[PDB]
Amino acid sequence: MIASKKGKEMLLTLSPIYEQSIIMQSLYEAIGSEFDNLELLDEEIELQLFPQSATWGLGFWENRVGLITNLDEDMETRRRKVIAKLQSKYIMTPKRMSMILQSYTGANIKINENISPYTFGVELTSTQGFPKDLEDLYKRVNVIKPSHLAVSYKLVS
Amino acid sequence: EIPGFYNRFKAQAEKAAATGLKGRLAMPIRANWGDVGKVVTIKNDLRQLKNLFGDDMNYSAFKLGKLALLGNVKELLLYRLVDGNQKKGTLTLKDTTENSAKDVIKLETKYPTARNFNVTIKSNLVDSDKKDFIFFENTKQLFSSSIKGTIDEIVLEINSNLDNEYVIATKVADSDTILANVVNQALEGGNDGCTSITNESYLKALEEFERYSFDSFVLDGVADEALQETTKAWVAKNKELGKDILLFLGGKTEDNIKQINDKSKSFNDENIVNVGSSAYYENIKYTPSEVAVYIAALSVSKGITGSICNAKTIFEEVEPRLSQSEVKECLKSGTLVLDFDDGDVIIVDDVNTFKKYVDDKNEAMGYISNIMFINTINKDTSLKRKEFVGKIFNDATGQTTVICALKKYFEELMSQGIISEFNVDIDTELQATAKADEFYWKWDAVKVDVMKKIYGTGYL
Amino acid sequence: ERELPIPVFLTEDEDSVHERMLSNFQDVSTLEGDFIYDATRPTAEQIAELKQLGLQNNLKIAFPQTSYGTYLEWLGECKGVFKNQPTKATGVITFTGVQGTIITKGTIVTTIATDEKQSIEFELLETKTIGENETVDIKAESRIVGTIGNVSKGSISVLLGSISGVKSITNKEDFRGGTDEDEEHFRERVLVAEQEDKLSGASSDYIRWAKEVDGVGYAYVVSEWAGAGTVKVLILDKNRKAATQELIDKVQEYIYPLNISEGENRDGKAPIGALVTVVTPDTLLINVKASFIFSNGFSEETVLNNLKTKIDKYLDKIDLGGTVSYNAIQAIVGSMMLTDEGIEDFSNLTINDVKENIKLQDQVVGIGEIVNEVVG
Amino acid sequence: LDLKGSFLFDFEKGEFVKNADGTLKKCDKVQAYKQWCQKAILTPRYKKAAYTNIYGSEIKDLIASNLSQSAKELEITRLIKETILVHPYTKEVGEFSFNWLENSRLVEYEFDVLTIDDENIVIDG
Repeated sequence: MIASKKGKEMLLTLSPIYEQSIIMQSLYEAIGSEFDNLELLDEEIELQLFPQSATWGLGFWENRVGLITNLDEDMETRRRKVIAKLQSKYIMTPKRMSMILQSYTGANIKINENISPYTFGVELTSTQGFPKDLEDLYKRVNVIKPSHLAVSYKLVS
Repeated sequence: EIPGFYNRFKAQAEKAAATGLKGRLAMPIRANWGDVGKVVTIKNDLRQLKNLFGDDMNYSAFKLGKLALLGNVKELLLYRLVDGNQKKGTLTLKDTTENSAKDVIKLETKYPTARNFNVTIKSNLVDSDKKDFIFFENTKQLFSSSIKGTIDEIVLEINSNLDNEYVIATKVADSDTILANVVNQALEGGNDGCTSITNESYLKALEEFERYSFDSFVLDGVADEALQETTKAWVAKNKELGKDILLFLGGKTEDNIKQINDKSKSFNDENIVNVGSSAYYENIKYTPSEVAVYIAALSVSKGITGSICNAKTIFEEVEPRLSQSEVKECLKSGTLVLDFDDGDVIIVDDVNTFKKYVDDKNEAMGYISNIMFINTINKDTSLKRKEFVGKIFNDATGQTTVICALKKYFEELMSQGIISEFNVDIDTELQATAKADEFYWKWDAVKVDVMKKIYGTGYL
Repeated sequence: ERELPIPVFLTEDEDSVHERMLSNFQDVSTLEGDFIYDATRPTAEQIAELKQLGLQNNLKIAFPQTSYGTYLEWLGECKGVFKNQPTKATGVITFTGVQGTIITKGTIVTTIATDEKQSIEFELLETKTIGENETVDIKAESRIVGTIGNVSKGSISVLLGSISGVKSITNKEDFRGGTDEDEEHFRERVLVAEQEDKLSGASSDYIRWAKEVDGVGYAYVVSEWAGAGTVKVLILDKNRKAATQELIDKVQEYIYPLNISEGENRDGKAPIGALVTVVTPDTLLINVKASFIFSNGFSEETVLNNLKTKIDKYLDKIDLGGTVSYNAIQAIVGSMMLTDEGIEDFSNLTINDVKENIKLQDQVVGIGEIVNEVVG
Repeated sequence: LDLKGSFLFDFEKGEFVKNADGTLKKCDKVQAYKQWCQKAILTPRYKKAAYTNIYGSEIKDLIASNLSQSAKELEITRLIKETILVHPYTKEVGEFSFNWLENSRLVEYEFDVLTIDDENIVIDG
């Protein structure tokens, strides 16, 4: 008997003589397997059209936004980098900057709006902690901040 | 079956075309297959003949039966003539687990024969606890089935499935394990009994045919003079018993026109017919005796209304081809001759062997249709007789009732257009001395003949 | 098959012939059914029938463009072309039965004949005994040539006779030895064999013959590489790579068969006395050695594989006897540095421990092994 | 016209008949036509989505209908005739016969006539 769902549907779409026909049953089992694979591929393609669920299309998204494509890196890290790169095209208001940095790091952030004349503070909060290396966050902050402003940081668990 | 719509397809040849046919014929056939020593009736179905007597053209059974069926006979009364030494194909199959290989099952053909029926048993690939029981006729598969290993179920299954019209199983002994695997084991020991048929054996077929009733009888494609004389005497004896049997014969293959005419003149009974020309069909030559089967079949199928004066026969070629002088000589001699006319083999003039006398109204007796007409009337009259002999009071009222029945039967004949005039009345001469057990009457009728020749005269 | 033009005479009408016959009569009536018509019309009809059938058939079989059967075979024999003959299907049949049973050569076993299908006859090529083991295998061949036969695995099940003790006869695997030639294909073969010249087996002729075989991209010839009129055939595949052994054997058989038996002679393109051998150049492997230093978080294996792919792509451009540019390979390595594709730094860049452009000689070049030195 | 053949399908077994070589048993034009006729008769109309409205019959739907015996005979004749006649090879279908053997369980016959069954006039000027 046919195992594929689409194979069974396609067989039933034909005349009813093929109840006992092993030959046609196997043929439409193969065809239904092909169509099941195509449907799964279509769903996967639907995933690739976005940066959040890019999956192996995250390489395409990184090539689009100019980020360095590196497969060995974590997929979530690549997603965060792509989102932060995409969101950098508008005014650096505290809301936009805070959400950009939060998307890049993945940890909660509150921009302090530091009291000093030309500095802005950034405070991080992660329930799971942080690694010992977070230099690329500072690199992106320096690249993204207004030129005339300085920056200070603190991190919280 | 479940309620619903079901459908099948069949060839137009397989239509029940047997409806509307006429006439009865008899034959002592040599057969490789079927019942031995008994008469059997076929309703003009080629498949029925194939099942009952096989499809071996070498044997006279299928050959002459096919020719008879092509003649459109309503019913064919076939008798399997046999030489003796009769045997059925048989085989014994044995058990595996017993180291002595105990015999547990005996198989046998349904009827005596000599065909190469074989059996092949192999281990069932799906399950070793079962096995496949395939039965063969020569290299051709004929039936397959898988059965439980117990002996009784094996025998029952072999005797159960639809396609076992050829072989029947029988248990010799019981056992727990399946039969041994074997391939194409012939059912040896059988015999069709067709080898070297004796001259005397035809008499058994004749005596068995006596109890039955039929319009005509034809020999099994054999031109032995002794058999022809014996059948002549037998038909004469049956005529004395009130059974009017029409005989058809054909001269030997090597007989020339002179020998055929001499044979036809030697016996000139109106109930005998001689075929004077061989024929060909399906690229196979047919001797005059073999052609007599088809001639008898056509004559019987035509019945009363029709005739074979110029019937276009199924045959394709004839030998010898006769000139008009030779045709006249043969027809004057009482010989029935097929003639080739523009790609069609056509019988000429419907004659029988009775041509010596023709000393006025006996002229009409020389043609087969008239004799069939007379014999059919005699048979119907005898059938009406046997309902009343010693069973109705022999008074004036009963005699009048019998006369009315006969007159109404002849009126039914009138409705067919067979007869132009008829009269049936009391036989006053014989009625002066008749008694209870029998009554006497007289009749005469004018049969309408089939148009045979045309004479034209163009006044210019 | 080309349509045959026919002369007007051979396609004359019967009525035209009869009219030509009757033109000379002017005193006697020539009406249909008249005695003159009786004498003349069958002659005209027979003339038309013969002229339309027999002569046109003769014209058809005259030329190879329209001939057929034995006629086309003879016209092929005119220019020495034979149509491929059929072969009997061959294989092995398994037998099982009593050990004492003996099976002889020439035994006939067939398939299962049915109403739909007839039995295919096969014959055993060997004599064997079941004495050692209950199962034996016997080689067999079909008694009928052609693609008929070549049956499936378990098709063979019927024995025409009956052999004592045999329990089961089953073919184990499908037969493959059967083969039929098409008339039109043979006609095309006859019409293809019409080359006028360039048949001497010079360097150009051998190059053309090598190119005719599919899969051969480029071909080169060495005259008397081993003396005695020997010929080498150096061949490159379609992608300039070393030709495979199967392709080498194909070209060898095409130009110079080596499997000729005692009762056979070479049918290859090589003329008599020209000894020919097919060769392929050696594939140099360029192993790269350098003290690679990779970027932050980059996988060394992935970066080195990408560099391997790039260098292989470059090396594919190089042909037989080309020059491997070491200075170009330096920039192939450094392109990833320019694009920041993982490689942070490198040093001691060498190709097989060489720092100069290597010249190929009777060699093609392919990618070797990319090795990081990791110098202490 | 240039009709073509097909492969046999033993409706008794519901499987394609295949030679010993493993290839399906090819059949002639008329054999494929008969196979198609049986399949079309067995195929209900409007219900198997792989086909157009032309293909199939409606014999099964007629069983639940309330029409009388003779009305059902006429409906069967119409349905079989319409279903068969779509094929170009068909010339005429008719000579329908019916036999209500049991009280309400029927057996019916029909004849199909091919384009090759036509009779041709013999004449030329």
